[PDB]
Amino acid sequence: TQQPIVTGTSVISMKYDNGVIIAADNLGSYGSLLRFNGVERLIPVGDNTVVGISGDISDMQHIERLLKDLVTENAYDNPLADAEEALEPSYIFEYLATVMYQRRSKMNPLWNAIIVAGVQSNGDQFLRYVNLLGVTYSSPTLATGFGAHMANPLLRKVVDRESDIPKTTVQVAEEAIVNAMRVLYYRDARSSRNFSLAIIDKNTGLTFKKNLQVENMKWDFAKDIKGYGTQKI
Amino acid sequence: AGYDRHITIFSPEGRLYQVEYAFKATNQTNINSLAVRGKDCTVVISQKKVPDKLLDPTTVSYIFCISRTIGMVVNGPIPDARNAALRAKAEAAEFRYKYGYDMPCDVLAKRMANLSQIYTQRAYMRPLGVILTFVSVDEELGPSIYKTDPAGYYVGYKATATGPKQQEITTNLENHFKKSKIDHINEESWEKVVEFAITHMIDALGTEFSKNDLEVGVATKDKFFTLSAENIEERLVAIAEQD
Repeated sequence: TQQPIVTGTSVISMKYDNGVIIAADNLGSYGSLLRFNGVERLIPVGDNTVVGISGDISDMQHIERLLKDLVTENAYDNPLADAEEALEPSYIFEYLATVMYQRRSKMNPLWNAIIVAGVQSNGDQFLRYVNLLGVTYSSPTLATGFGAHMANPLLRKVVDRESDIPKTTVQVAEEAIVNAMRVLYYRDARSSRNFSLAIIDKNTGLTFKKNLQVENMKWDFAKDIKGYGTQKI
Repeated sequence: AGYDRHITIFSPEGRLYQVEYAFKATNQTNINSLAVRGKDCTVVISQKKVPDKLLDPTTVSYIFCISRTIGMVVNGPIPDARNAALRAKAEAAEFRYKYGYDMPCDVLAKRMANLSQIYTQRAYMRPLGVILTFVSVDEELGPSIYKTDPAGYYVGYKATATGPKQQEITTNLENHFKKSKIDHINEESWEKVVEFAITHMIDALGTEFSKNDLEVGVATKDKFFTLSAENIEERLVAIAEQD
């Protein structure tokens, strides 16, 4: 039982041919106040896995702390906790998804919408979403919320379907990401211009990026718009 | 029966005498006036007659600035004068308010034209004994001259005069226009257009005018307006220079 209070903006992601790409802003939002640009909503876990999270930060804060434990736990009694007995984007997701649904089903949800950015141990892009309803789904692209509305189209316009992915480089998508980032940073009050991005690649592994600032916005023509209407001056 | 003259009802001839008599009230003020579309502008000149000292003469105009763009000259009694401009005043902002762009001049005319036809048809309504000429430089139509009658009848004009001596200037300009062959006075400075006019007003009226003699106004692009006695004086001076 909860409501958003300290709130993270939308999270967007998609998997490309060689891996996955994900970005979320550095902002986090308390009401109309955009309260903290010190909010990293993209959470790396190991190389193969990064986690986007939206909604409650304290939840997310709570959540994230739970995650290291998994590692430290997966560490325990595990020589290969680094090796194949390392954690897997699938697992972590799988682990997590259980929680939310329960938490939901407990009528004590965790307030967040969450994508697990991963590229599997076999190098398979792990891109799969989980909500605070605990309903999950996976898809070539995962954007959340405001992004899910605008960015998924962009990234579904990037990859219409699965076959698109093996055709989909990092940068091609990556570009659209930052583009979508701008796009989102265009049309959202909550969207932040500064943001962060991560890329798990089947090869380079995790590629994470910081303080990425939305650019390439056309604010020019606005000057050309006078009043809302028939006002001519 | 004979009331047919007292009231608006078709005479045995299908005629409206009050109308015909409203026509009397038109020059009953005995002010001669003109409307000339310059090339750029439209210019309107009229007799400013100051019979009394006790007057504040400044207060005396039958040329009325209807809108931003539109002014109008009235030929007729100042009560009825003061009325229609008011009436006109509404439609503009109204039209503008409703239509998002200012009322075109003739629209007002056509509008105001509708009005008397009502009273024409509306017995207890009396039509008004003012003749009205609307002018502006219309965003669409540029310089514009629309005169309306007590009868709700109206038309566009290459230019016009109005008053008791209207015909004279009418001839004059008709002469000058059949001469000049173009609908408008071709001058870029409305000054000249004014100076042209004041000439041809002085001309056909055979009447020299002081600056207190003239009700003078200019419809210009986006702004109808008038002049002080000094632009008039300037016209008095300027026109004294051509001659």
